[PDB]
Amino acid sequence: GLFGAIAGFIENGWEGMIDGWYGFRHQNSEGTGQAADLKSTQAAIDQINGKLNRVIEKTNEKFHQIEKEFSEVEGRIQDLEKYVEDTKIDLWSYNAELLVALENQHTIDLTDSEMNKLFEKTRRQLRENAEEMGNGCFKIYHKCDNACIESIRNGTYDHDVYRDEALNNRFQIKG
Amino acid sequence: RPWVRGLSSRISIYWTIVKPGDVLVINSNGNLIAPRGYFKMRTGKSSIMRSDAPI
Ligand SMILES: *[C@@H]1O[C@H](CO)[C@@H](O[C@@H]2O[C@H](CO)[C@@H](O[C@@H]3O[C@H](CO)[C@@H](O)[C@H](O)[C@@H]3O)[C@H](O)[C@H]2NC(C)=O)[C@H](O)[C@H]1NC(C)=O
Ligand SMILES: *[C@H]1O[C@H](CO)[C@@H](O)[C@H](O)[C@H]1NC(C)=O
Repeated sequence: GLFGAIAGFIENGWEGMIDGWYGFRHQNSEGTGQAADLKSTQAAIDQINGKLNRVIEKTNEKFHQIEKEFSEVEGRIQDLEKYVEDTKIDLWSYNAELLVALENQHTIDLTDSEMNKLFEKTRRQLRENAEEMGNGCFKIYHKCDNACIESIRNGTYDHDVYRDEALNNRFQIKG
Repeated sequence: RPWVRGLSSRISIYWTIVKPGDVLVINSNGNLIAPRGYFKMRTGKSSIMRSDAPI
């Protein structure tokens, strides 16, 4: 969408991630692992639910109106009676069509935004300790066990603690 | 007129709403199908629907 993250720099999606909408996957010295991000997931869910409320269950209440089906040909009034209703239905059909279009464009660009936001949140936490591959992955230039990976996932990663190590590898010498 | 239920004559129905403080006066020297009273009128959420759906 507008943000170029989902169906853009992030190749495809994980049918495997079933505990969230957004999350992480990693590989360190000891192995691999994966875990869903709740925050971004709730932002997306929350916005879509808000949007869903405005649309859903908001019906008017109408009682006696005009007639809309006729047994005999009459002329001037029934023409008008039919034109009024027909006119009403087309303007309402335009209304529905446009709403779903604008709503859907919006939901897509929105969820795109939330992926990318996560990405920039993580990018900023990692400071000079990581470089971006460009497929949604950061190459962490220092040893990061699962606990280290988790500190990132829950935003408590302290980059000063791993700076010198990281810098060194990011800028090694041919020697 | 076309025979209906054996008759070829008809009745034409009419109505007259009488607002409070007003008064109704019927005058006729023939062919009247006189009223017997009045129906009370209400304004509410009612209406009618042509339908063959089972309630
Ligand atoms: C004016 O013309 C109309 C139409 O020709 C006449 O109406 C007809 O009246 C007769 C009365 O004999 C009706 O007869 C009845 O028919 C029914 C159904 O067939 C039956 O139940 C009875 O046994 C009887 O024969 C006839 O149906 C009816 N036709 C129509 C269209 O209404 C009317 O009498 C004429 N008046 C004069 C002065 O010519
Ligand atoms: C650190 O992140 C969240 C903050 O609420 C906490 O609930 C989570 O469980 C923490 N991670 C671990 C493994 O405790």
